[PDB]
Amino acid sequence: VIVLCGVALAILVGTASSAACIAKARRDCLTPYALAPNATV
Amino acid sequence: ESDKTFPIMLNGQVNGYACVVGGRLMKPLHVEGKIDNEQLAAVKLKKASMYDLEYGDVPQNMKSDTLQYTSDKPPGFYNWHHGAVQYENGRFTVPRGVGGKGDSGRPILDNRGRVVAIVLGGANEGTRTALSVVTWNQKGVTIKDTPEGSEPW
Amino acid sequence: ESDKTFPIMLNGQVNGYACVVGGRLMKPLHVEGKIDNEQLAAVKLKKASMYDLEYGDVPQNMKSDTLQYTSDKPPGFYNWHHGAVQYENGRFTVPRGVGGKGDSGRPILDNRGRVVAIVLGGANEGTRTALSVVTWNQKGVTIKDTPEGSEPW
Amino acid sequence: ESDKTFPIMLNGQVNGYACVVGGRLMKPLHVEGKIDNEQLAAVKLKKASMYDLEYGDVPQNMKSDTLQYTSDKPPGFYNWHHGAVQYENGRFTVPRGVGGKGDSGRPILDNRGRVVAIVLGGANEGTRTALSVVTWNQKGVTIKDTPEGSEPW
Repeated sequence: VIVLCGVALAILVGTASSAACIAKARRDCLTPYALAPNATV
Repeated sequence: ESDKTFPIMLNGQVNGYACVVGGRLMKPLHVEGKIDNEQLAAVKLKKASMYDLEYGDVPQNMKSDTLQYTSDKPPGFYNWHHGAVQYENGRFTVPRGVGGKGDSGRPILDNRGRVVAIVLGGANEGTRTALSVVTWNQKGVTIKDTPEGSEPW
Repeated sequence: ESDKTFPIMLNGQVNGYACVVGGRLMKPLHVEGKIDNEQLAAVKLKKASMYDLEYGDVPQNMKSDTLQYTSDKPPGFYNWHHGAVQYENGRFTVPRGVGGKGDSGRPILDNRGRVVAIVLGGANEGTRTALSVVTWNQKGVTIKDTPEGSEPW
Repeated sequence: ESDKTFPIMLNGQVNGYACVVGGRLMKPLHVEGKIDNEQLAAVKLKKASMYDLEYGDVPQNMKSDTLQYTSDKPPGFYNWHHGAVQYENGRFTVPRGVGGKGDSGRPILDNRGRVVAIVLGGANEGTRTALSVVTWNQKGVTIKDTPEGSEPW
C-alpha cells in the first residue's frame, strides 16, 4: 500500500505539476499575443 | 482624449486607471481596488504575472467603443491625459517630476486619435522622467520597457 | 412626453422598458435584466406568463405618479415614443420595419396623455408592421394581443 | 457652506445627513441608511447610544474638507440648511412646521464657517418648535439637548 500510494503521489505530481508548469509557459507565452488584437502569432 | 478611459477606485478615491483597447480592458495588476463601471467589473480578469497587468474581454456592448491600436511609434511627441509625452530611442519621456502615484493605467495616444502605450509608473533620468510603460512591438508583441528604478505609480 | 416610464438595464443595454400603470409597475417578462430605478427594483414583481408580463405594486412613494390606463380605444392614431402609431381593425399598426428589439415595454399613449397599451413586439405581412400588445376590453378586462407570427422584441 | 455636507442614502432617498468635524464623521445612530460618500461609507462607525451618534476618523486625503467646530455660541442668527435658525435661551428655534423628518444630522453653522450643533429632530408641544441637538460645552465636552417631546427627524 505504501508503494502504491507512492506511485499515486508521484503520478499526481507528474500530472498536476507538469501541467502547472506547461500552463504557466503557455499562459505567459500567449498573453504577449492575446493582449495584442492585431499580432500575427 | 480621455473620453473612453475609465477610472479605478480604491475605497472611494482614484488610485489608477483602466482602459479598453481591442475590445478588452487592461488595468495594472498592482492597482488594488474595483473598476467603477459595473459592466467592466463583471469581467473575469486574466493575470499576466510578469506584465503587472490583468485583462479581460469587455462585454459585447461597448465592442464598438474600444480604443484602436497602432504599432506606429515614430520618435516625437505623443498626447497624454496629463500632457504631451516625448518618445525617443526606446524611452518615453515626461517633463521631470510631473505626474506621479495613482496615475498608473493612463493611456498614451497617437495624434491619429489612437493609443500607443499605457503607463505603469516611471522615474526621472535627470533630464526627463522616464515612464515604465507597455508598448507593443512592430510585430504587435506587447513589449514592456521600464528603465531601472522606475517606481510604480 | 413620457418621462414617467423606465427602461430595464441589462448589461447596460435597454433591452426593454417598463411603465407604472395604476400604481403597479409592469415590464415584459421576456425582457431580462434589472430595471433602471433602484426603488422600483425593490418591488418583487408577480408574473403572468400568459401575458408575458409581470406586475407588482410600486412602493408608496410614487404610486401617485402612475400613468392612467385607458379603456377606450377608438380607431385612430395613438402616441408612442417613436412618434405615433395607427390603430386599425383592433390592432396597432406601424410603418414597415420601424421599431424593433428592445422596444418591448414601451407604452402607447392616448392623445389625452394616458396609456392605452404596452407593446410586446410586432410582425410584418409585407405591407405593414402589426404590433403585439397588451390591451383592455371595453369592460376593462386586460388582454394580450399577438398578430399571426408575432415576434417579441 | 453646505458643500462639505453629505446625504444618507436609505432606500435611495435622503433620509438623513452626515457631517465630518475635525476629521471625524458623525451622523445620528437612530437614522438608518447608507452614507452617500464612498470614503465616508468606509469609515468604521463607533457607537455612542446615549448621544444617539456613531463616528469614526476619515482619511488624510479628505482632511481639509472636515468641518471646523467651536463652542462659542452667543444668541442670535445662525445659518442653517433651511436658511437660518434662532439660537436663544440655550436652544435653536425655527418657524413651527419647517424642517421636519429627513433633516436629522444637518449641521448648524457660525458665519465663520464653524459648526455649532447637529440637529437630531424636532420638539413642538406647548409654545413653539425647539430643535433637539448635540452641542459643545465651553470645556469642549459634548452635550445632547432634547426638550421634552423631542422626536427624531
